[PDB]
Amino acid sequence: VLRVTHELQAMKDKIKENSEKIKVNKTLPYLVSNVIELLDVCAVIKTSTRQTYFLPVIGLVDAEKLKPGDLVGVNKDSYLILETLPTTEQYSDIGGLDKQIQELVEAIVLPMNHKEKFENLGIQPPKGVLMYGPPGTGKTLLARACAAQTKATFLKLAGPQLVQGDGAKLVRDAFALAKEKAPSIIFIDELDAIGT
Amino acid sequence: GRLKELREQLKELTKQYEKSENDLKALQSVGQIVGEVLKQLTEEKFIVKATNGPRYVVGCRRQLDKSKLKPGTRVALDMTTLTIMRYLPRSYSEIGGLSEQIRELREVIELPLTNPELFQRVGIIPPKGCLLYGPPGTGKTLLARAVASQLDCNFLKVVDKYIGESARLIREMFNYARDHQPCIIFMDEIDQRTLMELLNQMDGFDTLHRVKMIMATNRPDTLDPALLRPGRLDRKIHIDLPNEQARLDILKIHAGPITKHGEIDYEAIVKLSDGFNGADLRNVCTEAGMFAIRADHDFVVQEDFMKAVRKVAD
Amino acid sequence: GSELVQKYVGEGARMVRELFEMARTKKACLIFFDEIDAIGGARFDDGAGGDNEVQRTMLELINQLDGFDPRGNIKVLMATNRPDTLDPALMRPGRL
Amino acid sequence: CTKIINADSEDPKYIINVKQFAKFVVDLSDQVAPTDIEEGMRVGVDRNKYQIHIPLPPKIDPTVTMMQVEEKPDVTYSDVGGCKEQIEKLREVVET
Amino acid sequence: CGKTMLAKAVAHHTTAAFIRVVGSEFVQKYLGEGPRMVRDVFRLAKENAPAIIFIDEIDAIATKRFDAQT
Ligand SMILES: Nc1ncnc2c1ncn2[C@@H]1O[C@H](COP(=O)(O)OP(=O)(O)OP(=O)(O)O)[C@@H](O)[C@H]1O
Repeated sequence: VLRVTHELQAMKDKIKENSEKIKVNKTLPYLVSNVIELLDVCAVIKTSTRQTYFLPVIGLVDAEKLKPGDLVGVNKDSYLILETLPTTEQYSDIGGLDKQIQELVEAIVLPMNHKEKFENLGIQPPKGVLMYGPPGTGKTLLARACAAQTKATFLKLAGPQLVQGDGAKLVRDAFALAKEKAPSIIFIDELDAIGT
Repeated sequence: GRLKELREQLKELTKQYEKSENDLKALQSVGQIVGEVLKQLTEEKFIVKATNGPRYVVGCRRQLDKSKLKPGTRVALDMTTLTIMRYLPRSYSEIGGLSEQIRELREVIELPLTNPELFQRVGIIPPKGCLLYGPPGTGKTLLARAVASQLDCNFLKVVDKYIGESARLIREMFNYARDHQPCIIFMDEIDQRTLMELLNQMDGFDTLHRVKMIMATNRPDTLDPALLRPGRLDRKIHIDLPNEQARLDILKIHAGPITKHGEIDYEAIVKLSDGFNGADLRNVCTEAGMFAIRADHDFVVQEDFMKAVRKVAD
Repeated sequence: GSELVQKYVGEGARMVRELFEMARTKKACLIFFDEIDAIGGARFDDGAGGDNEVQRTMLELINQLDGFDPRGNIKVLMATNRPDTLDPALMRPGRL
Repeated sequence: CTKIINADSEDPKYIINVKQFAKFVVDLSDQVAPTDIEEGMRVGVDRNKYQIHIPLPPKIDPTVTMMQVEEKPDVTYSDVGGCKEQIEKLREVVET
Repeated sequence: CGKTMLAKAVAHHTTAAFIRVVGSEFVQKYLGEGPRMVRDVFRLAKENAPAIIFIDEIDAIATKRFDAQT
C-alpha cells in the first residue's frame, strides 16, 4: 500500500519544479539560442546576445537529446537549458541547349526517377549542378522549366537575400528544410555573390 | 503475480522522484562566462578575456594547475567574482603502371621517414621533399591522395601574400603535422617574398621531426632556383608519359567496380579513344555506366563503352 | 543613389527590397533611377572587393527587378551619363 | 516594438524577437484577445512584463515613404522640343 | 657568397633584441610601415636594450624616384 503513497508523493516535487521551469522561457532574458556544444564531467550555449556561456549542469532535461546545435532554452539568469522548443514552362520552349537539358535531366531526375541502376553499375550521380556562362545563355529559365515539369519542392536561394551569423543560420535552416523533404530542388542564383 | 508489478512499480515510483532531486539540484547552477587566458600576469592573478570582449584580471580558485594554463586556455568564470573554474579545450596503383610512382617517390618519401640515425650519422639533413611535374590530371590531379595509400598515413592537402597568412597557417598547422611523424604534408597546387620566405620555413620553424614535405605540383609556373638547389628540393620526378598500355591497366582498374557482361575488348576500347589521362579513363567508365543507364541496362554492353570512348575523344 | 548606400553591410539591399515591396503594394507605379552608375554600375570585383556592399545591393536590385515572378506593372526608367560603365547584367534586355 | 516569428498551439508560446537582441518565448498579455496575435507582424511587449500588450501596425520605413515624389512639377511636353521620336518611344512604354 | 648566414650568426651570438621581421611588404592597405616597425624597435630598444635590424632583397624599394605622377 506504500506504493501509492510514493506515486501520490510524485504529485509533490514535480509541481513546484514545473512552476520554476516554466519561468525561464517566459522571462524576457530567456535568450533562447543555440547550444554551442556538449561535454561531460555539461553544456556550452551561445546566447542570442552573441555571448558564450558554459553551464556545468548540462541542463534540467536529460542530455541524450541535446543535439550539438539546436533551439536551446537558456535560462534568464542561470542560462541553463530548459526546453528544446519547436524548431509554368516545358522543355519545348528553349532551343540550342537540348544536350545540356538531357545532361541536367540524367544528373538531377534520374536519382529521383530510379537510382538502382547507378548502384548496380557502382557509380553514383554527383550532387550539385553548376550553370556557368554569359548572362544571355539561359539557365534561370532552364531551372524554372525543370522545376515546373518535375514535381518537387523549389528552394530559391540568392546571394543578396542570404547575406545580412545570420547568413550561416539562414543557410543551415534552408538546407535542413530541404533535407526534411525527400524531393528537393535547390536553386542558388548569382552564387558568385556568396562564394567570393 | 500481483506482487511482480509492485516490484517494478517501486522502481518507477523512485524513478520519477529520482528526477525531482536531480532536477532540483540541477535547478541552481548559474552557469559561467567562457573566456581565454590572455596572459599569466602572476602566479596568483592572470589576464583573461570573455568571449563577449571585455578583459579582466582573475585568479585560480583553489588549484587550477597553472602549469597547464599557458597563455591561451579556455576557462569559465562565474559572473559574481570572476574566478577561474573548470578548464576545457574547445588503391596502391590506380594509374595502372606506377613503377615511376612506386620507385623514386617511395625511396625519397619513406627512406627519410624511418631512420634519421642513418643520415645524422652521415651528417646530412634528410631531404625535405621532392617535386613532381608532367601531364596535368593523371600526374597532378590524380595520384595525389594516393600518396597517403603508398605511405599508409593520413596527409594534409594545402591548396606578396595577403597578410602572410600562407606561411602563418603553414607554421600553425606544422605542429599538428609534426604530432604525427608518419604524416606527410602535400602542398599541391601551391600557386616576391612569400615563396622565397616559403624557402625559410623548411630550414627551421620546427622542421626537425622526420617528415618529407614534398612540394610536388606542376601548378607553380615560377620555379625558384634556390629551391631546386640540392638540399631543399632533392630531385625532380617527371610524370611518365602514358603509353596506351598503362591506359589499358587503368581501364581495367576502373572496370573493376563496374557491372558488365565481361566480354570487354579493353584493347579495342583503349584504341578507340586516347584519353591519355587516368581521369579521362574515369570519365570513360562513367560515360559507359551512363549509356548503360540509358535503356536501363544493369550491365554495360560493349557498344556502350565505345560510345563512352568516342564521347571523351571529343 | 547615395541614400541607398549605408555604412552597415547589406542595408542597401534591404532598402531596395523595401522599395520593391512598397511598389508591389501599390498599383501602376513608375520608378525613375538616376545616376545608376552610382548604384553598383561596375563588376570589376577585384581581390580587394571594397565595393562588395554596393555590389550585393545592386544584385538584390536586379534580382527583384526581373526573375521568377515580377509584378509586371512596374515601369522603370533610368538616366545615366555614361552607360558604357554599366554592368552587362542590368543592361541586358528583359531587365531593361 | 517586437516582431513575431512563430506561434504554437496550446499555450501560444510565441518566439518573438524585439529588434535584434534575442528571441524571447513570451506569452500573450492578459488583456489581449488571442485572435489579434498572429505571425510576422509588429506588436508591443513591455520589458519586465515581457508580454505582448497591443498589436502594432506594420513598419512604414519613412525614408521609403518620403522617397515617393508626392508632387507634380509644372513641366509639360510642350516646353521640350527636338525629341518627338524619343517622347513617343517613352510614351509607348509608360503612358499608352 | 655568405650573407643571410652571417646575419644569422650575428643573431646567434649577440645580446640585442634582433627583430628582423622585415618581409618585403608591398601591401595594399597599410602603406609605409617603416615607422610602424622602427619606432616599435626603438620602443623595444629602450624597453630592453638597443636592437639591430637586417635584411636583403630590399633592391625593389631602392628605385630612383624619376616620375612623380603615375
Ligand atoms: N535558349 C533560350 N530559350 C528561351 N529563352 C531564353 C534562352 N536563352 C535566354 N532566354 C531568355 O532569358 C531568360 C532566361 O533566364 P536568364 O536569361 O535570365 O538566365 P541566364 O541567361 O542563365 O542568366 P541570368 O539568370 O544571370 O540572366 C528568359 O527571358 C528567356 O526568354
